[PDB]
Amino acid sequence: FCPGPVTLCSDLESHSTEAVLGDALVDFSLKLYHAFSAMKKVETNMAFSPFSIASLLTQVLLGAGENTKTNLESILSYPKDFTCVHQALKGFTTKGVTSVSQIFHSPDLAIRDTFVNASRTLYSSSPRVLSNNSDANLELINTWVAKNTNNKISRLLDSLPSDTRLVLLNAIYLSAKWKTTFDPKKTRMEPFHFKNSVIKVPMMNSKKYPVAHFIDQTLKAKVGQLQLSHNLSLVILVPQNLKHRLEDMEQALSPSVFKAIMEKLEMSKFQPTLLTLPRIKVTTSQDMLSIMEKLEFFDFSYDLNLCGLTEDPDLQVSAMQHQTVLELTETGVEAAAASAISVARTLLVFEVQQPFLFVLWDQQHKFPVFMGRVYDPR
Amino acid sequence: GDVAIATTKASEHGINVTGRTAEVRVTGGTIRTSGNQAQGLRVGTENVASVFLQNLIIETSGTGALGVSVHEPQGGGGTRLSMSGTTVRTRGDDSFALQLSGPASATLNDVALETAGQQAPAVVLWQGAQLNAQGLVVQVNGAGVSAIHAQDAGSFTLSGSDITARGLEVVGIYVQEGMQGTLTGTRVTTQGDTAPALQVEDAGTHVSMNGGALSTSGANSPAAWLLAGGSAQFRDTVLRTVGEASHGVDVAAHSEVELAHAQVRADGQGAHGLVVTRSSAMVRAGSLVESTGDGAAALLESGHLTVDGSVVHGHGAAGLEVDGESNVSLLNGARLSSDQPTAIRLIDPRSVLNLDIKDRAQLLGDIAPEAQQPEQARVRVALADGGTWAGRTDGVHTVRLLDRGVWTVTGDSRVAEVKLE
Repeated sequence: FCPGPVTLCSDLESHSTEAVLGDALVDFSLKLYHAFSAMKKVETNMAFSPFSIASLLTQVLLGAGENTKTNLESILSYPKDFTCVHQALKGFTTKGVTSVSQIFHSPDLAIRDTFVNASRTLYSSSPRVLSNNSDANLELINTWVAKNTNNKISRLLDSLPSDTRLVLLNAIYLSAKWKTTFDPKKTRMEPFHFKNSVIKVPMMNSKKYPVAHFIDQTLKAKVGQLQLSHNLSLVILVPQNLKHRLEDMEQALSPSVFKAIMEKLEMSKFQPTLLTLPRIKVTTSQDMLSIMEKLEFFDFSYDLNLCGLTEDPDLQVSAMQHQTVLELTETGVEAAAASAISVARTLLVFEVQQPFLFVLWDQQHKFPVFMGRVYDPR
Repeated sequence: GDVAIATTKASEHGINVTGRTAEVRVTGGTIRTSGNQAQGLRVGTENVASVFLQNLIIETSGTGALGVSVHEPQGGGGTRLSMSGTTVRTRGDDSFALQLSGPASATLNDVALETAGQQAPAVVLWQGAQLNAQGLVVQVNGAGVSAIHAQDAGSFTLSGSDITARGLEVVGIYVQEGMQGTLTGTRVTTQGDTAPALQVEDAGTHVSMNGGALSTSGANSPAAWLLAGGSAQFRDTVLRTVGEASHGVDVAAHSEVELAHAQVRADGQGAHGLVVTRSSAMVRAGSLVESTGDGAAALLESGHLTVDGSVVHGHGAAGLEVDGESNVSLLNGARLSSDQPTAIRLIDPRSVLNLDIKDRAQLLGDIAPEAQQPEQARVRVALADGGTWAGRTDGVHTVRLLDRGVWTVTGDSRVAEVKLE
């Protein structure tokens, strides 16, 4: 037996799950963040896209067997028979962040037509087939990914293995911009505290930028929410003072904690504010294989079963890569500035002067599309 | 030269003097318009018109309505307005009692204007708009955002007036985008829910107060908040700030407060008498700073606090209580007591606290982190010409003492170094 061809579930459950899908996405994002913060170096800003990782792993699942099926199902924190998730995932796909997920394999490797057609229907793409050799195959990998992401991801994958039976691949970059243009001129050099030393870093300033701010005591943190285009919100968590180390907040962060924080935020209001924040530009390539190992998952390493995808007795992911790009600057969607007739009276002043934990959020489906942290804002 | 009443239906512009370059000198009577966006006494024009609204009631009522709101273009000097009595009362979503646009000029003596709208400030002054006011009793309410609101190079001087804002997120006196405010006799008041009594922020604006009992209440509501380079300079004020999370004086980045000979008493739950952040306060000839609450009264964080001839007091919890890279400097008898042990607490053990004491100062308290720490910390101390520490530290690094320096230690204390002279 191998899993049967998927059934397009009725539109009834198409939105009866989006809640469960969002909660599972949040849980998975927390788990994957913990894994990443493990693998990466201590004072190294990072960014990743639980949305894209989730989508690619769902692709694998749809191509998954039975035991690995269950393992990855638990890893993603999905309910059993969570079929519409596939179609459900499509609903979550937002226009503000552009993603590219793909599967490559050796031309020798055989791909079941059922999976090919089903994936083409749902994910609008099919497993690309590699060339006879590998080196030129890596060249093709890089070129395809680069030209299918508007050239944003220039050199995605380099350390490709000599032998490569199968490969997954994924890369996403944010395209939404500030819903309220920041002034360029206001950008100034200011003090940032990575450690005892205080550095002079560029930061943009807004007189009365509409922020949604409050303090969560449990984590002992200040949370500030900013607006973007395409119905997206940038949540930034900063330690209460200059003493509380960001490691402390990260470790103290728990699923229920984060969920309560996000809900209380979304119910808040965007009171004006004197806002100071450093230019965020985080790029991150990373081998998911280590992360998958550090999430109790091993099928990508051992005894991988992917009947729904192939038939090769020797099945294994040669190298699975991910890349994420985030860049935010004065390039707002529109200059929202007002005139003298205003009485705004900026209420609460907000300025980030220490490494912070930032999650980009949909708020149209309440899942964290992006997640990571910033230490060196330069 | 009108002398009598002028009522009106629900239609705007009870009395307007748009042009014809003349004067009205309305002697008295009453205007009681009630239209929507109607204004009793607009005086400006589309694109010198001195008026004198002697005692008269302008009790308009209507959405967007507003009492006399003379506004004039930038050129040709300005226009002159003069009032008296004139209990101008409005009740509208955005009704202004006095909005004064470019190059305006007004002088008031017994205005006593009231408003009850949604976001309605009492008197807003736009570009130009110099104002001289006596005996004002402006009192606001509702969910608005400010009592007198001065903006963009305006120049206002209040004498013996009182401002009593109410409603959540209401600011007593809000000055920003350049100003030269001067208050003398004012007794600005407030109700809670983030209602700073006096907010000043341009890096070009400057408020100079004199004996004005700025008083707040309710949730976090700085008595005086100096932001983005604002510059307050008090004279015998009373910044009573009895309110949860409040702050006697919050001086923010690039701001500078020249407090001098004025009581600054913060009470209630966690609240600091004076919170200086990356700014420079200077309590010259001051008279007090109390906390009496959970938090300390003199929270420095990258600030150049300079007490002088005044008592910083940790009456409730703690004294200075630095957490950051402070530059404190007491002198001329700054009795920085705490009515408790650990005068200068400091959460961060390595907070670079270049403390000081000179020529008369008394540090009558301890130093201490929030825990027990034997490590190496970035804290200094200096004394001279009579400077006298009188406490135990357990947490200092160097305690260099100059001529007349007197540490007068009291108990167990691990100190990384000393230098007697």
